[PDB]
Amino acid sequence: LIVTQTMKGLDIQKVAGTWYSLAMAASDISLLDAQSAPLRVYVEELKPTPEGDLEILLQKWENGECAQKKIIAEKTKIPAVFKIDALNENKVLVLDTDYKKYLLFCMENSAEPEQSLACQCLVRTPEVDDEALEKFDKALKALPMHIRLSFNPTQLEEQCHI
Ligand SMILES: CCCCCCCCCCCCC(=O)O
Repeated sequence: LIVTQTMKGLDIQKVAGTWYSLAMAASDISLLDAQSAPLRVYVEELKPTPEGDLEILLQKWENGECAQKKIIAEKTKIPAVFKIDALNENKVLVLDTDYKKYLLFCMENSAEPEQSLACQCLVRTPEVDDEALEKFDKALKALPMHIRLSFNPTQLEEQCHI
């Protein structure tokens, strides 16, 4: 348990649709440094299921090309927290959203012990939302982040933010 900011009263159905990964930050440089870095992922679309699971469409750079991926984040007993099925358990936490402009989320490694953490500022449009980025930075000020990336509008409209 490293992230202790969650969205109270989250309605997961309302996060459906298009998003842009405006900014990303990680606990370890190596998680985001290279274009093929493991957590360098660009969100395309969130697709909540009727049962309240979260299907994620995203792009990731793999083997000299921008590849599409579909991920399922299963719900928990906590509305703001989901689990991605992988070799080691990976929790997704929604920190904060207004549904209509921005959503802040982190994903963390369950046990390391120190553990890895990547967070993103998502926005609905290919625009630099300074207010959303302020909420992102304020949310991260406590967290032990060592790399931060942000994208311009031109980049946001390209596959893998080229
Ligand atoms: C509420 C928004 C949640 C978005 C979560 C995105 C999770 C991405 C997980 C990375 C997996 C890496 C891979 O496909 O190789």
